[PDB]
Amino acid sequence: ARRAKARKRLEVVRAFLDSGNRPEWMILEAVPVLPPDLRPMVQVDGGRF
Amino acid sequence: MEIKRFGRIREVIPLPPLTEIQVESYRRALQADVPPEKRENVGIQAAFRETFPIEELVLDFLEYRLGEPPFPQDECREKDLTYQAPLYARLQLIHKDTGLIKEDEVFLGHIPLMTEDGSFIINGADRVIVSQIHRSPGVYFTPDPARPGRYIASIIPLPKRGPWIDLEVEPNGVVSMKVNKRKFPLVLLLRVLGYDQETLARELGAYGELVQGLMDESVFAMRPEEALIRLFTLLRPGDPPKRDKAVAYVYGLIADPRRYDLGEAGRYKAEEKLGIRLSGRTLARFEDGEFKDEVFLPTLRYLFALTAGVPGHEVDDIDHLGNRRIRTVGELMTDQFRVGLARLARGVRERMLMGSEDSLTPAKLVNSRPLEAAIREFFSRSQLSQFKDETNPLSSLRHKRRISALGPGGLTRERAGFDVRDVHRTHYGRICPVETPEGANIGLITSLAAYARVDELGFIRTPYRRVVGGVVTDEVVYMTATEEDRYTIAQANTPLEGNRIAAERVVARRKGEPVIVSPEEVEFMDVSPKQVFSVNTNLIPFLEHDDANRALMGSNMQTQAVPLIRAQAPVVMTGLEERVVRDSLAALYAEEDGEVAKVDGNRIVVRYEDGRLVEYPLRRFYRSNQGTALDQRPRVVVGQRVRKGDLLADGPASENGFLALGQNVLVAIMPFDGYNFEDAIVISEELLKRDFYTSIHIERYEIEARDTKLGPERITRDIPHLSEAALRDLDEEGVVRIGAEVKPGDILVGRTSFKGESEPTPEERLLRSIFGEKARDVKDTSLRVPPGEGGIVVRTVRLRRGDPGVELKPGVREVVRVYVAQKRKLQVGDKLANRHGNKGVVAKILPVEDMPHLPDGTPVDVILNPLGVPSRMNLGQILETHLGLAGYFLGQRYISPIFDGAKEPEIKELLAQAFEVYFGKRKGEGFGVDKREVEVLRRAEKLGLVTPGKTPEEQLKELFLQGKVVLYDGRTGEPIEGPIVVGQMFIMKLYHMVEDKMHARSTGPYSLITQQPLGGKAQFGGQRFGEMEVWALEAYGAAHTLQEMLTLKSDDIEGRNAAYEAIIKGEDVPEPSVPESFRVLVKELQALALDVQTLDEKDNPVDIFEGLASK
Amino acid sequence: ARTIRIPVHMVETINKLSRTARQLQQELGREPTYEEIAEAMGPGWDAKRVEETLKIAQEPVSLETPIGDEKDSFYGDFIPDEHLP
DNA sequence: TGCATCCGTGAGTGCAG
DNA sequence: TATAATGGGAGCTGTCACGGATGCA
Repeated sequence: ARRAKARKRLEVVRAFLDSGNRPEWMILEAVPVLPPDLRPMVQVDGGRF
Repeated sequence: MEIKRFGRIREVIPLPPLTEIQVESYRRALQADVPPEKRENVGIQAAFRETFPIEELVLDFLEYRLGEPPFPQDECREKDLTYQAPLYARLQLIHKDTGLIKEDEVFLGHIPLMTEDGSFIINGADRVIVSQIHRSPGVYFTPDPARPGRYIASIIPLPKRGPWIDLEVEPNGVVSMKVNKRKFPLVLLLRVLGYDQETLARELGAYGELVQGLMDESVFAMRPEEALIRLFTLLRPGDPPKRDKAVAYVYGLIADPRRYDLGEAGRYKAEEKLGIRLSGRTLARFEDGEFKDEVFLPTLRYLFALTAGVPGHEVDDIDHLGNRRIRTVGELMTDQFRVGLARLARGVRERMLMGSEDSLTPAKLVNSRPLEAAIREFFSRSQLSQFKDETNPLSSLRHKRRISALGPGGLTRERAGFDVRDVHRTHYGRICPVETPEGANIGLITSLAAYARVDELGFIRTPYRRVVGGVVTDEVVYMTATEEDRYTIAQANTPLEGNRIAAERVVARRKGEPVIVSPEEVEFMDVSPKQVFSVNTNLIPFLEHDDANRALMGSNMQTQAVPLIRAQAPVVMTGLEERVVRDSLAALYAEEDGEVAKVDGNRIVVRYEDGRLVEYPLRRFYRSNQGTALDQRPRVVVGQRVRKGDLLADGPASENGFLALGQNVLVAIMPFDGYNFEDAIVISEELLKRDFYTSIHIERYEIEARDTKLGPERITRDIPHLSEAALRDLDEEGVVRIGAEVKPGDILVGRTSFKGESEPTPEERLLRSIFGEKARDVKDTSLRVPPGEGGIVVRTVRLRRGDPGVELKPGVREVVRVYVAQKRKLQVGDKLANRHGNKGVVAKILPVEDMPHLPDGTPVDVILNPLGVPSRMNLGQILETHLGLAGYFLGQRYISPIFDGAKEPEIKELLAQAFEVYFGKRKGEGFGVDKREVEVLRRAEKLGLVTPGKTPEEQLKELFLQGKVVLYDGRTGEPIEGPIVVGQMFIMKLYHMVEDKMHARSTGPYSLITQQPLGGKAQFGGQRFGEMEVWALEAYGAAHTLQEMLTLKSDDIEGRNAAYEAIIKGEDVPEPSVPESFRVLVKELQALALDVQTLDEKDNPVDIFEGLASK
Repeated sequence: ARTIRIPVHMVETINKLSRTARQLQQELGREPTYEEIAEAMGPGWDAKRVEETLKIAQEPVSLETPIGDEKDSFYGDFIPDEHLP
C-alpha cells in the first residue's frame, strides 16, 4: 500500500517531468479572459440587452 | 334522426361539474363573496392570519377585500393584460409601549381572477393551473431496505413547511433521529420536552427488547433546559449555544406553527393513525415556559411495537391514494401567497427598527411589491402554470382535469421511479388508468376519473351505492381509498330485479382484489362503469374491445381534434357527448324559459317569461391559443319557444350540442395498392368536394415601432426601392387592408428604420453616384409573411402611444397586430385518427371514379387497411363500423354505453333491418341479382361465409350480417374477389398538418458564439446533424459528405461563404478550412489556463488563427 | 451591482421614480401612467423624460436563461448573429 | 489487511419550445 | 461626516448504480 501510493504520486511526478510543466503552474497569478465575442453583450429586437 | 340507446344500467347520480376541481378550489381560497365577518381561516385568509402580527412596535391585520376587475376578460385578452382584482388590506399599527393606533387600508396589488370555465388570463393568454399530486402530510412507517426486521419511521409535513424526520433504530439498540441529514440519539430530544426515565417504561413498559434499550443516562443526568443546549451543539457546529438562541432554533423547527405546518390533512392522518387527538398542526408546543410534546412519543410508540410483533402496526403503502393527495389550484396559489406575505414582513420589521419609531403608519411601513412578484411568478413561470390547451373544447376541459406528479414540491424527472408511475389498486374510480402520456411523463401526468372529486382535505374519492340486505339504495357516498378498503364492493353491472341483487354470485372487490361472493356479503356497488375512466376515455365506444395501449392513444388524440367547419357528432356515441359540450362552457344555452326575440350571425336576444330582454352576443371567429378558430353559431330562429336549459348556439366541435370532434365517413377496409402501407390512409376526393375535414386557422403577426438612438421607427407606406405592385394592398399608413390575400414575401406592415455607421461605404456611395439617386437614410424593415404561411387578412389592431387607453413597454411608440385567416382543406400529409387508436397520414386522394363503391353506385369515403387491426387489438373500431353500416341505411345514430352498450346480437338485428333497405329497394326497382355478386358469392362460399345452396338474397343477407358487402373496384368494374367490411366510422383531423411542418433551408441565420445555424421553423432553422447521424455517415465511410456537414454547411465561415459563391457561379465547392467552432473550443480552454496547440508533423505549431491572435 | 455601470447619481434618481411610483400605486389602486409620475416627480419632469429614464434603468438578461421546463434550449439559441455577413 | 462509507458522475434521438 | 448602535439566515427532502479514495475494528 506504500508501494501503491508511491506509484500514484510518482505517476504525477513523471507526468510533470516528461512534459516540462511546472507544478506551481496549477496556481494562477494572471487569470485569462475570454475574447468578448465568445461571451457577447447584444441588443435583441426591443433594444434590450 | 332517431337515437337508439343500449344498456341496462340505471346510473343513479350524474357526472358532477367537471371543472369543479378548478372553480370550487379557487373561490374557496379567495372568498371574494363572503362578508369578511363570515370568512373562514383557509386559503387567502389563512395566510394573513399566519404572517400576522408583525413583532418588535407591532403591526396587526384587520381584514382584506377584493375589488372588481379594472377590465373585463376580453379586454385583457386583447390588450395583453392580466384578468385580476385589486387587493386591499386594512391594517392597524400599535406601539409596543405608548398605545399608538394608526389604521390604513393599503393596496397590495392585483390578484388574477378565474374565469367561469376555470382558467386564467395572464398577460392576455389563457392558462391552466394543473393540480399536483404529492405524498401527503402525516407520519409513516416503512421497512428498512437493509436490515430485514427493522423499520424506519418518517414524519412528513406540507412541502417547505417543516423538515422530514426519520426514526431508524440503529444496530446499537437505542433509537436515532435524522434532521437536515444530521443523526443523533433520540433520548436527548425527549429530555428537552420534560421526559422522565420512568414515564417512559410507564408508557412503553412492554419491550424490554428496546424500551429498556432506548435509555442512556449519560443524558438523563440533566434537567430539560440542560439537554436543550446539549442538542443545539449537535445541529450548529459553531454557534454559541445561548439559552435565548437554542430555544429559538428548535422552536423555529419543531413547534413554531410559522415554519412548521403539517397539513390540515396531516393532522387527521397521523391523528387516526397514532390514535391521538391533536391541538394544532405542529409537532411540539411551547406552553407555560417549557416544551410539551405532541407527536414524538405517540410516533415513538407505534415504531417500537411494530418491531416486535404488535397487532394493528402495519407498514404503509406510500403509493396508496389514502396517503397521496392533491394540491388543487387554490392551495397551490395560496402557498405562493404565504411566500409574498413572508417577504413583506421581512421588510416591515426592517423599517420598524430603523427610520423613526413614532411617526409611522401602515401605509409607509408596507412595500407591496415582494407580494406582487411572488404571485406574478407563480402564474408566469411556474411549472404548473401552463399555456391553455384550447385546440377544441375537450382539450381545454381535459387540461383543467389533469394531474401532475411533477413540479415545485414534487418529483424531478430523475426522482421518478416505477411505483409513482404504476397504476395503483386505489386508482380505481379516482385516476384514469388509460389517459396518460406515452413517453417520459408516463404515469406522472394522469387524469381525474369521471365521477371522482377531491375532498376538503385534498384526497380523491369516488361514489358507491349502499346495498343493505340484498337491496340497493339510491344513497350514494364518496369514499377515500382508505375507507374503501373496509368493504366488499360489487360490480357496476351486477344484475338486478328492481333494486334487488338477482344473481347468486356477485362480482366484487375487497381491498381491490377480485372476489366471488354471495349478495348477503355485499355492502356497496359501483355507481357506473364510467366511474373508472377519464372523461376522454369515456368518449370511446366499445371500449371493452380495445386493447389498453390503444385506448390510450384514442383518449389522447381526441384532445388534438381540430374544430371542423362541417363538424358532426359520431354516429356511435357513449352518452357523454352532450355533458362535455355543456361543461366545456363553449356552447350557449337558455337561462330561463321564454321566447326568441331576434337572431343573427352576431347576437341572440331572448324575451324571458320574466320580461327581461337578455341579449347574448356571439363569440364569432375567435383565435385560440393553438390557432384553431373558436367560433359560435346560432341554433334557433326568431319566435322559437324555448324551455329552460335548451340550446341557443353551437360552440366549436359541437353539432346541436353533441361533441363533434370529427366527421362520420363511409369507410372501406381493404389493402389499396400500397397507399395503405404501414398505417397510411387513402381518401376520396369527394371529401374535399363537400368540404369535409376542413378547418379555419389564424396566426397572429405582431410588430413594434420603437425609439432608437439612431432615430425612431416609422410605420409607413413609404418603403424605399419598392414597386407599387409590392404595395397595392396597404393602406396609407402601411397596414394591409382587412380582407386581402397575403402569401409568402408579401408585406403585411411597412416599417422604416435608420441606417447605422455603415451609412454608405465607398463601393455603395459610388454605385449610386451612377444612378442619380443618392443614399437614402431609412431602411425596409417591414413585416413580411414567413415561408409556407399566408391567408386572408381578417383584422388589424393598432396600438400607438399618444392615443387614449394605451401605454406600452418603455421605448416603443406603436405596435401593430394583424390576424390572418386560412381555410384548410384536408391534404396529403395531414393526420387522421379515430377514437380507437387508429391513426395515419392521408397518403393519397383518388378521384371518385377510382374509389371502391357498392353496387348501387355509392363510393366509399375512406380506405383503411386491415393490417392495422390485428397487432393493435383495437377491435372496437370494427364494431363501430358494423353498427355504422346499419345506421347508414336506417338513418340512425346510436348511444352505446361503455362496458354497457350494444352487444353483437343486438346489432346483427339492426344489420338485418338495414339489409332490406339496401337490397329490397333493388329487387323491386326492376333489377335482380348481379353477375359479379355471384362470382363473389362463389368465393365467399369457399371461404365459408355463406351457407351453400341458398338464394343470392339469402346469402347477401348472410354477408351483410357480417358487416360485409360486395365491392367493385371503380378502376375496372370487376368485383373485389372477396366481400369487404364497409361501414360508418367517426374519424377526426388531428392538429398535425404538413402545412405547419414542411420546412427547408439553403442558408439563413446563425448562432452568436458558435456561428452554426439556428434551429426551428420559426428561426428558419437548420437541421441538427447530431452524434448519431454523424455515426451513420461514419459507418458508411462517407468522409467528404461528413466533412461537409461539419464545415461548409454549418460553421466553416470561410468555405461556407466560399461555397455559396461557387454554386451561384457554377464552380465546384471549395475544400474546407477549420470549423469556427473548434476555435471557440481553443479559446475556451485558454480561458481555463489550458494551452491547446495545433501541431504539424515535425511538432511545430500551426496558427489556426492566421496571425490574428499573435502579436 | 449593474452589469451596465450607471453613475451613482443617476442610480439615485432612478430609485426616486421607484419609490414615488410605489406611493402613487399605493394611492391609486393601480400602477401609474408615465404622466402620473412626471407630475408627482415635479418640474422639469414630463412623460417623455420619465420614459427614457426607465429604459436606461433597464437591466440586461442572461443568454443562458432557460427556455422551457426541460433544459435543452437556451434563450441565446434563438438569437441571430446580425454582425458577421 | 479487509471492508464500510462518502463523494462525484453518469443516466437515447430528433422536432415542437 | 459626530446620541448610540458590535457574530447570518434559510435549509428541502420520493432515483441509482459504479467506481474510486478514505476511515476504522
